[PDB]
Amino acid sequence: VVGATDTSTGTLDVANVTDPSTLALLATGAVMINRASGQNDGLVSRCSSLFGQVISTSYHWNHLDEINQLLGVRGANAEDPVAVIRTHVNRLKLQGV
Amino acid sequence: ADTYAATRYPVILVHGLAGTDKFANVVDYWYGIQSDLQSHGAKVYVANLSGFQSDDGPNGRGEQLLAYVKQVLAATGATKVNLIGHSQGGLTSRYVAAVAPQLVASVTTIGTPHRGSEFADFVQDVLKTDPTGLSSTVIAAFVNVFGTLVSSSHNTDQDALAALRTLTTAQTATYNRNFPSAGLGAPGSCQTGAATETVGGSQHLLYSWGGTAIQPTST
Ligand SMILES: [Ca+2]
Repeated sequence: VVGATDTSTGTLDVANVTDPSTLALLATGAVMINRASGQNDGLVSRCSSLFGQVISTSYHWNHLDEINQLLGVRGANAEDPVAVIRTHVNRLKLQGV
Repeated sequence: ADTYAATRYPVILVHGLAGTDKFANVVDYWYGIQSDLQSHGAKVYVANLSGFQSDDGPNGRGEQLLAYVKQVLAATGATKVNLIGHSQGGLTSRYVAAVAPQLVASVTTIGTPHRGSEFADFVQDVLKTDPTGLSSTVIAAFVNVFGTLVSSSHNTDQDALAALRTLTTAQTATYNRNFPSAGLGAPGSCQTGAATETVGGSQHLLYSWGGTAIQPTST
């Protein structure tokens, strides 16, 4: 793809094969970058995602990685989304909700 | 099992990318997450807003989510819920927090286009010339991914395109004017807003995160 790169994947990453959304979201994310979005997840820019207390925007994830998708496949550099959501539910618990 | 994720109030997971046909199967959208949270003591409820398009309006996803929240509350005896939404689900969760602030304890958004999506905008532009949008390889690959994420349909092309209409910069602009939130920073600042908000006599904890795998390169 022109004008963008996917930092979620390492060299010869199997996620580029087994999960078609990896390369598809790099292509949609490049279209976004040509439309002044800046860094993004393939569908949503970092700027557009910001709301309330931002835990992080540095995860090396595309839009479907966020929901541990397709069928839990993620690039070699992607953080574990199941653990990230779990941590947040404990965060809510410790905040009294 | 343990109580690591045992919140005071029920957790509602709110999907965003969905089909146009009510009651589709949404059990695997949050892949492997419901069973994980349940093993850690959470009371997890997965909303199903398939078949509803926009968030606002009498028959939008917002009123449907609100009705689901009141159902979870009447059943459990709980007074509030924690809303966690992905993509459009974050906008749907904001609707419920605005129209029924007393029922919400927190709003967390994951990959939500609060200010819109430039890909949704691109597709809107392309459709003026190619109304099917399939002449574009980038659009066709997205359509195919969408189809794989949701339950089977004869009309994946149509549904995938429909999923982006609510997410344009223009649509979300109107939404933000109609449903303001202290959680949002000022327009054009690329900064977040406040960590909490007082709406009725209710305090809401506000949170978000996003992914930045796709970075701009000079070549
Ligand atoms: Ca993936």
